[PDB]
Amino acid sequence: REDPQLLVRVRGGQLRGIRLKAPGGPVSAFLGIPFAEPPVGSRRFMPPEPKRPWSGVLDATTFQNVCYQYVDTLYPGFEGTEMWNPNRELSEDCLYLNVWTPYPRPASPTPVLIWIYGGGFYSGAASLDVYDGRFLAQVEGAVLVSMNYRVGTFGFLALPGSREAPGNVGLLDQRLALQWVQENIAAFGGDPMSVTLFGESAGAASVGMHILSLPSRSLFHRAVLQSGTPNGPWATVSAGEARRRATLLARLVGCPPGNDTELIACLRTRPAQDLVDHEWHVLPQESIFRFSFVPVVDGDFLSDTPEALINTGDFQDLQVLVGVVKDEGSYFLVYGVPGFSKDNESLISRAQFLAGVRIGVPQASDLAAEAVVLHYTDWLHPEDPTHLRDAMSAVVGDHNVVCPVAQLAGRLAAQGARVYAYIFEHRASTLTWPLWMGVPHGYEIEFIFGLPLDPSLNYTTEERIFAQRLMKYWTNFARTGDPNDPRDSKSPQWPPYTTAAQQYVSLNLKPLEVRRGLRAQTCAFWNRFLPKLLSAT
Amino acid sequence: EGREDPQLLVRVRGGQLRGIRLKAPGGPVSAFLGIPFAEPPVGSRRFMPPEPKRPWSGVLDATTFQNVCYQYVDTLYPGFEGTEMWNPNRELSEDCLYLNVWTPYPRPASPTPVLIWIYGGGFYSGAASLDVYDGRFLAQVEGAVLVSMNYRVGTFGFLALPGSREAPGNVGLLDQRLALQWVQENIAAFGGDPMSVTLFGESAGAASVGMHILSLPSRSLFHRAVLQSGTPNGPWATVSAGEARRRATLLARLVGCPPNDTELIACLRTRPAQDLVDHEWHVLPQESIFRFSFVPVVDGDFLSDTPEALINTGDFQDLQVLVGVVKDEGSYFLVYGVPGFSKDNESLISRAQFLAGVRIGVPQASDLAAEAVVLHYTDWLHPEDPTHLRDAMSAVVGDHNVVCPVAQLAGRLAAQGARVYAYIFEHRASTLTWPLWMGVPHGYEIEFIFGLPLDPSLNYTTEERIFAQRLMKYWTNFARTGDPNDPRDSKSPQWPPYTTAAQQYVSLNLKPLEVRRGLRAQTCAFWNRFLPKLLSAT
Ligand SMILES: Nc1ccc2c(c1)c(-c1ccccc1)[n+](CCCCCc1cn(CCNc3c4c(nc5ccccc35)CCCC4)nn1)c1cc(N)ccc21
Ligand SMILES: Nc1ccc2c(c1)c(-c1ccccc1)[n+](CCCCCc1cn(CCNc3c4c(nc5ccccc35)CCCC4)nn1)c1cc(N)ccc21
Ligand SMILES: *[C@@H]1O[C@H](CO[C@@H]2O[C@@H](C)[C@@H](O)[C@@H](O)[C@@H]2O)[C@@H](O[C@@H]2O[C@H](CO)[C@@H](O)[C@H](O)[C@H]2NC(C)=O)[C@H](O)[C@H]1NC(C)=O
Ligand SMILES: *[C@@H]1O[C@H](CO[C@@H]2O[C@@H](C)[C@@H](O)[C@@H](O)[C@@H]2O)[C@@H](O)[C@H](O)[C@H]1NC(C)=O
Ligand SMILES: *[C@@H]1O[C@H](CO)[C@@H](O)[C@H](O)[C@H]1NC(C)=O
Ligand SMILES: *[C@@H]1O[C@H](CO)[C@@H](O)[C@H](O)[C@H]1NC(C)=O
Repeated sequence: REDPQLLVRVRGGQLRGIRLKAPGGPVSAFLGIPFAEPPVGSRRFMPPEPKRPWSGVLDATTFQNVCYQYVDTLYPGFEGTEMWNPNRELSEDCLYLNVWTPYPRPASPTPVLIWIYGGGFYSGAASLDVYDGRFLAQVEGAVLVSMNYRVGTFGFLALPGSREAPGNVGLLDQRLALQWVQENIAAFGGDPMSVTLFGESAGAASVGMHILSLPSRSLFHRAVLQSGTPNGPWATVSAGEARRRATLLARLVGCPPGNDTELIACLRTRPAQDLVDHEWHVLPQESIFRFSFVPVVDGDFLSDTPEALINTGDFQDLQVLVGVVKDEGSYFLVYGVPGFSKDNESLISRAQFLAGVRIGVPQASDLAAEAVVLHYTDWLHPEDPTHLRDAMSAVVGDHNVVCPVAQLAGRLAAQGARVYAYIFEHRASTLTWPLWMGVPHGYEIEFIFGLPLDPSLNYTTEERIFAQRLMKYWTNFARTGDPNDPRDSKSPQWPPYTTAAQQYVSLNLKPLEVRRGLRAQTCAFWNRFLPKLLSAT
Repeated sequence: EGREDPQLLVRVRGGQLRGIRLKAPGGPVSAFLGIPFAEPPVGSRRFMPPEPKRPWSGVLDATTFQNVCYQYVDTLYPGFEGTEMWNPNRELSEDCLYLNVWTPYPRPASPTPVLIWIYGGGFYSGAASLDVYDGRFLAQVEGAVLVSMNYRVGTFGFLALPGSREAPGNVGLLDQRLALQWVQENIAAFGGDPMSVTLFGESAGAASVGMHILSLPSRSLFHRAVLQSGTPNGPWATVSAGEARRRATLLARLVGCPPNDTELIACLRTRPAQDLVDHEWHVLPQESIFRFSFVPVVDGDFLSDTPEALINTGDFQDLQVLVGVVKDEGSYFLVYGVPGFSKDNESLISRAQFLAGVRIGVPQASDLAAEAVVLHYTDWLHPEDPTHLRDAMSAVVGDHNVVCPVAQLAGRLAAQGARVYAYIFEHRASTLTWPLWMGVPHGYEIEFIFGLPLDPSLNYTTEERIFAQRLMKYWTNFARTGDPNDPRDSKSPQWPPYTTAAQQYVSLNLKPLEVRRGLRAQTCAFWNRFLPKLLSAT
């Protein structure tokens, strides 16, 4: 006997899902659905091709392979690093998606939530414990979709203008999963006419790039950008910079033994790990929060720079939820700034702070880095190691996340979008990173996905109530484009972010608190002053 | 003699003097007003260093104030007390090198600490005869010997053709140095202690005090110093030899003198004093506020290097300094040249009027530097709010010109061995006629330090009279000991020395002393550390 709730016919054929246990009851999971032809051999660096139909019933009960990527070995065996690392076999044959739906399958078309993972476009997988759609599906009755997209050289190595390596193919893999949803989600009880994209870090940048690319705009209705944006210093590169890095890596892998075709063909003959081995050696400077192969401003997927597109685009019929964590740049420091460690309090000297600023803002001139140091120094306690340590974290998170987010929020708002902004300030009771790291980058995700609801994970009762609140904000947003509950009449209400009032809310254990101005003075420094300083260079 | 008051007859190196017995609220004071300290700097002596006054015969009458040095008379708000109080109160003349002395009546039996006042007025104006500089209260109430002198201002005191013999520049500073030498020689005749001389001044007067700190020949003439809302460093207190040469040459052209220096200077000497005054303001390089045409020059003589170089490298080990600012240093300057500003309206300005004003307020700033200023002083929550824009314009002028040069000075002096005490004067006189938006303007602490509230006829409050008394004690305890704290009083909040480590200063208001940390620390790091690096690279 077969469970009819576990049998779905999609355009490509039949699938068999698995009944999964969530705290409050069962869910139907369809894991490892292929959405594209495996991008192997001659297909490496090429745009994805739709998956060909299959015979019989395809087993969709387990997560599929994780896209070929670099594996972090900074703190081996440490939960804090390991949780972000591949949890399935690495393979170039990784173009699969996952679907979680209520059990039984909803009777009416249900709003769809599509998750796009982060990991600096060099890493990530939709199989990670913190991306588990189980809770959202069970508790909120949502149809949750997550896909794997190619990362690193495989997803973003580009020789701009070539046919064989046009770049942005990882973004195309995501666009193909979005098309798959339009064509097949109704078979799972999902509403193709109510699709919300959500992502964190590189995932949030990806969401933004789908907002700014016209062929993606017909595939979703609302968007959520958690601690990431399409604009900013790390999310994109120029055609020139991508060409430079691709040519250098090819040179590094003894490739060619000339023409775009010749070079790409020889890169295709190379074992996956050979490309990963040299991936990090193509960065122009010693840096942090910089990734070798990221989306390219090609004049195709991205018709112009995200900055140009956000300044001139029409976002009238768009709803966006944007926000940041309390300590965006804290973890980045243990990956390359001398004096920083997870194992000590990381109390730094002034000299170490100045050195760290050159690493944190690698594009900055001597004058620009001096402007940064002078702005982030506490002139009452300018040598205080704690202030210097926290100022170093603030430099990295403001430059890379907070102020690009502030910039996106403002431009979207001014150009017709309905924007809701937040600051996530709750540190998980379960967190293993030091106290000095505060609420690091990515540690709100487990709360949005509702992991505290699993009693085995040992979160507090308040954290379980808080996770439930977040799941409601996110799904009310997916449902209506407003994170506020239409039933709840004693709130306080989450107001839209506007250029005039600059209103955002604090997300913590306490009830919603409304704040105005997202690091307004400091972001005027990054967004208004620093460009004028580098434009007169 | 024989029938005169024997307490009013004193001999100085120059000859005999007759003073006057004045009434102070608490009792009488001796006053010796209009004592000549130099040969009248007229004719061929115009632009020349002062010469010591030759001895006179008979009893020189020292019962009235003497002539005010030739200067521009402010006609912005005619008949208005707010402007008029700063204006000459005696006849204008180039024969103005006179000093005043106030002592207790009867004269002290033992050597008394001396306080020497140096007036402000952007080195273009001022007089030691102004009501707010009245030494009678300090003399009566604190038993102090108070001296104030006239020094040449404008072209007469500071027009220089650097390197020339006929117009070397800084002669107004030399007039001040000559009055300090006069005190060393003659103050003991009035009961004053030449071995305990404290200089005090406000605005250009405070800058003058600082220049005496930085000029070795003045250092032997005083022991302690008070710099109220002014410093030798900063954008307005000095000019380069090049800039002074440019302005003197242009002024000569504007009055009919065609440029060799001897010929030029000789011609300038043939010109009516009023003709120079009528063209004084036309030599400024840009439309500006808080900029004065003829100020001290970096000559490599009086000033061996720039005040900035001198404060960064000097040894101040055996020096005690009292420094401070008022709450609204730049507020009044805006009604003298920033469009949208008036004493008669609330001065609520637009963003465009703020951007325009920043260019007038920071005239030496490039487009990028002016942009850095605007971005720093804008409230990005309410960037178009007229009240914030108005107050930000005042803060730009006050911080650039006073607060941050003062902060720079306090830090450098402290790091280089000086004993520094810093303050913020936040009390607005109940009697003030300037609008409320101006807050505590530049120079409105003076009347409190001099103890004018003690005169009941001036209609100050009882709290203001108690407050004036507190200030007079801080200042005179500082003059006496180099510490503004009373050794008799105990908590009685202590005024701590300002240090690089703790950056401690006090609030001077009607409430008891409150200790604060950092003098506009973030903002002054912008002006003192960042902006120079922006103009050194662009
Ligand atoms: N082997 C080798 C050789 C040379 C270099 C490098 C590696 C690396 C490097 C890249 C990744 C991990 C470790 C090291 N960097 C890059 C260093 C910058 C930091 C990159 C980085 C590393 N990670 C970790 C990813 N995992 C996490 C993720 C998230 N949160 C987290 C919170 C805590 C800890 C880890 C988290 C949320 C989003 C998902 C990823 N995120 N960004 C270089 C920079 C140069 N200029 C030169 C040479 C190298
Ligand atoms: N006739 C004419 C022609 C051309 C110009 C000017 C005048 C003037 C000008 C100077 C003084 C008064 C009125 C106008 N400036 C303005 C520059 C300086 C004005 C700033 C100033 C004015 N005052 C008044 C002096 N008295 C005061 C003093 C103090 N506080 C005060 C508080 C309120 C009112 C007056 C105060 C502190 C102590 C000393 C003097 N002190 N500083 C120009 C700037 C240009 N760029 C170009 C041309 C001119
Ligand atoms: C904080 O730690 C860093 C890293 O040191 C490592 O982690 C420590 C907790 C401990 O296990 C050390 O032995 C490890 O080396 C310190 O910086 C390094 O210090 C070592 C000497 O101990 C030196 O050889 C390395 O070059 C340094 N590396 C870097 C990146 O700076 C740092 O000094 C520690 N800070 C404090 C406040 O103690
Ligand atoms: C304030 O005043 C400025 C100067 O205008 C003059 O003074 C005012 C008080 C009137 O008497 C007027 O007739 C004079 O011309 C103006 O430039 C400025 O715009 C005014 N600001 C406001 C907010 O009213
Ligand atoms: C939760 O706590 C219990 C009891 O201490 C422990 O046995 C269990 O392993 C913990 N679970 C996790 C996920 O750490
Ligand atoms: C003091 O007050 C009286 C009474 O109102 C008034 O006539 C006099 O002119 C005032 N004097 C001053 C200096 O304000």
